[PDB]
Amino acid sequence: STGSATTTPIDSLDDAYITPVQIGTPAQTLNLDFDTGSSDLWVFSSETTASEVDGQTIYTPSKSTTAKLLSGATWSISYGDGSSSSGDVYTDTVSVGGLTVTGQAVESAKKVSSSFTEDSTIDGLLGLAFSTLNTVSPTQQKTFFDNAKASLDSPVFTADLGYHAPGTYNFGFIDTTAYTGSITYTAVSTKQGFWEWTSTGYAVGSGTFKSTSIDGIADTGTTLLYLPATVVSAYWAQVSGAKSSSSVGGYVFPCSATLPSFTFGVGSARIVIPGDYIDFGPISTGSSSCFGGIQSSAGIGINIFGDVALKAAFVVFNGATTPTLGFASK
Amino acid sequence: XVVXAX
Repeated sequence: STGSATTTPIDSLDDAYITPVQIGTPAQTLNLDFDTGSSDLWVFSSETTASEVDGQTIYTPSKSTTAKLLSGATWSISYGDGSSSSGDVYTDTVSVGGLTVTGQAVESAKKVSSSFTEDSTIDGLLGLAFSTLNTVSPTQQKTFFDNAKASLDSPVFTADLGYHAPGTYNFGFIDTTAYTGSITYTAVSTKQGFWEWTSTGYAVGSGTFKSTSIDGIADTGTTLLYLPATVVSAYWAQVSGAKSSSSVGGYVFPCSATLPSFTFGVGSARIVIPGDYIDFGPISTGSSSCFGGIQSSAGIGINIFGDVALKAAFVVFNGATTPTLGFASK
Repeated sequence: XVVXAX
């Protein structure tokens, strides 16, 4: 089997991407944030505290003939930006782009933090990290990908995110028309539950490539590219007027600037992020200070190849017995 | 930005 679903930016900045997912019988379609940096499929639901729902589409398990309470199971998750959610658990039939898993754990939110309430476009998350990160207790649950894997033609999914444009998540096959050149595969450590890999270096604009190992995670659920302070300083030093602002929370630059590209290494190959992908627009409405798409990982504890990096590439999440990551230009 | 399970 295979599946193929279109993923769409939630706003004009590509702050996140939503993909329609069918849950239950008859189908209830929710727009979920596919997140290779977490392992819980959770949804706004008929159980979410009413004051914490503001325009989201909700899953109502009582209207699904295939929903079953996962008795006694609860979940609770905290994210890197300080947001969080928690609740109870059902199992139900879940379909993504034509690919169906029966008995998938669907984590129903009873509580969500303010940032989730305030984003009416995201109805929940679909976790695609390793199932060892799943927060369901007392019986840990598997991701949609792990449950689908044995049925897939090939044990893979791919992320082809667009820049201010739709893109595609495919399950079970590699669309050879979706990328240029060849796919460069690189080793993955699963020890922290993430798609954790090591980039081979970077270049700023037309500068000479610096060979240096940069461990990080491939995270479709993170907006920006978070890298060591040395790398990020070298990038922003090339932009007139750029500076790090503690009041804003990162590097800002004059909105009048044209940004240099940023290249990252994957083995001996190179992925080029165009400068425009690094522009996240005014820090506040009408400001002439713009927020940068490359930021320091210093506050985080881990480097994150988020959407800014991933949307420049066709990315293969290879869930074979030894997992690997593939990157191709596109 | 958002940063998804730290």
